[PDB]
Amino acid sequence: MKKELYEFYFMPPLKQIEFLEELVNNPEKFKEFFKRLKEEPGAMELFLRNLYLMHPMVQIYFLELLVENPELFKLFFEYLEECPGAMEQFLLNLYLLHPMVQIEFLKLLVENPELFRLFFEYLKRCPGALELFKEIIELLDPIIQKYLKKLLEENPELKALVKEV
Amino acid sequence: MKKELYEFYFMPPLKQIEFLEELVNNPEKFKEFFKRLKEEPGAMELFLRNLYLMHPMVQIYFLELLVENPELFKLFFEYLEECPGAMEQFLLNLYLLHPMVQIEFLKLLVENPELFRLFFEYLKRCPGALELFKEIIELLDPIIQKYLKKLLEENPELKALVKEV
Amino acid sequence: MKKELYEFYFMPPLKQIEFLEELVNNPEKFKEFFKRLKEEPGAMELFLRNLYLMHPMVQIYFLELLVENPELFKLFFEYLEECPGAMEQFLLNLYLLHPMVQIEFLKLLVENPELFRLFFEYLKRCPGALELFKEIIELLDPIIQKYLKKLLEENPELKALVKEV
Amino acid sequence: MKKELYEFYFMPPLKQIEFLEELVNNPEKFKEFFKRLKEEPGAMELFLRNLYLMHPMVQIYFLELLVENPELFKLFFEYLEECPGAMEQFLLNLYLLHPMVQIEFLKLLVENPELFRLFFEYLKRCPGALELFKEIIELLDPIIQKYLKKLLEENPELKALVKEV
Repeated sequence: MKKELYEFYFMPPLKQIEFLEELVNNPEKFKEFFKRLKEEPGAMELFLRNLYLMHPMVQIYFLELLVENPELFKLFFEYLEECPGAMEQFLLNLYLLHPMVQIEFLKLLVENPELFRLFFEYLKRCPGALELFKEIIELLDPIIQKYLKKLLEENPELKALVKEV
Repeated sequence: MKKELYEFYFMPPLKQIEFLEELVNNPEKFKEFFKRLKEEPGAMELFLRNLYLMHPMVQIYFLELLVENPELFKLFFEYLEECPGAMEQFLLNLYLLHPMVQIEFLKLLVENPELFRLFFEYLKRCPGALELFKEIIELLDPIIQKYLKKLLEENPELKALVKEV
Repeated sequence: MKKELYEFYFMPPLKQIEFLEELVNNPEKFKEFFKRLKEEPGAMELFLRNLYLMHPMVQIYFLELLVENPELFKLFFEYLEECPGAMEQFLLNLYLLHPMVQIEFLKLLVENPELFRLFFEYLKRCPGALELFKEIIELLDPIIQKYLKKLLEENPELKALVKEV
Repeated sequence: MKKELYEFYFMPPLKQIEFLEELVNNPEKFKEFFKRLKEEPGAMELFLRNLYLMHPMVQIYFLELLVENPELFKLFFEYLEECPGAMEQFLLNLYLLHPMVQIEFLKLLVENPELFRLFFEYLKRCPGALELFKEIIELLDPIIQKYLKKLLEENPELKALVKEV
């Protein structure tokens, strides 16, 4: 186990892009790889620790593969919702992503409103995350905060979800 | 199409300098390469994402090519005048350039006053944007701001342009 | 002598992890390597300067070896305690670690209470260093300060131990 | 000429360390190399622009050669004092050096008080400038400012030397 997740993380980015472009295009390999990450104790938090430390373009290429293959995004965020603490590990890496990555994540959700709402329901069903999530937004810089407001109200129903919390 | 721009972006910097140098040394290749970026849906925002995430020295070498080869700078900021989200996307990635890169970009424009004024007109001829440009001065470190001030005061005309708004 | 520590620092990170994964799995090599670093004049400062500048995953992985091999963690902070000024250089690089590394370091100590208290003793034992540790903990992002309190409060004894100082 | 400084800057760090460890051990090569940088129009500001963007350990290893070969440090701060902008191109990169590098630079001068005095006089002999040095130390982290004050207290003569301006 452990040597695989470091071997992956220390490949050159082109090989990691190729590895993920194989994996999340084949549901039969995706499903069982996330079984491997939960069969070894805590190993899903070692895969996510390695993930958030990647070159930021590989992180956006990964979220671009999931959001555009949404038959696997709802399942992926079911693993991190079922496993306690992993949702808090997500947000406390999301706050630290270099801001182009936060912008591309935000675009990818507001441009696919089903996958925004489904993600936003998991922040209720993993308990107590919303006060931290509101604080993440509140600690962003004034440029990103202004731009996210101007971007979000391109769909005022998602503005209402953001007001409902 | 898109995998070419990833392949390009993941090359070692010397290959990208060599590619961008051979590209903009040939106006007949420059024009059509941007037609390829503009005809594929949305793809120019994916090339520009890959640009702002480059090694900082390749970003200055690229601007150092255009401004000192300016018969292609006049065309380049025409493409970003055409596409209404792209000028917003430029400034809100400019603010996230390294302070040494912002300093060198400002030197590069103020030392070529025609190409300063042309860029400054595009901020008015594109919708909105100009209040982002002002705040993206005002949000910088006090040392950077004093330096960029003591730089621009060399030209009372370019001082008049920035102070007219 | 000095060339070994630069050659090591400039190897690709997999070779460094291989080198450390051998070294602190062999106590007969561990004690010899650190004796060479204490004996050559100032070389223990040059190994630690090269350590805090590493790729953040090699830094996490190194602490992940020591804390789980505590028969060597005991010795390691004995060497720094027997080299006055090194405990200053420790904290004054810890404050500059990437937040994901500080978070994992804290996690590794509170999940191994003996090795938290052992570390905490040397903050008294190196003359007056404790005040710099308290001050550094006050100088972190406000959501990370609350996250470290929420994490530490999982053990009320160690929660008491940081409050009784 | 100009392409040499990019070919150099894009070599792997071991080659740059080798190239510099050859150069500032041979005064006959050192004076010639900087004469080329002085003669080609603006090229010394292109070398310094490439220098301050280096991997931070190469920046320290370079100053660690000069200060310990001070018979070449005296000449080096003729060049950067003679071009009237170049001293500002030091300080407006020095404020942007990573904090561990600024600490190791400061330590390296405080351990050689005559080379500290030599550098400090060149700030006054280059036009104006000294108020930027006072501002730079006032803008560092509170931990760094406190630590540099306690580090400089190791030499009361240099405490007087920084107080007398």
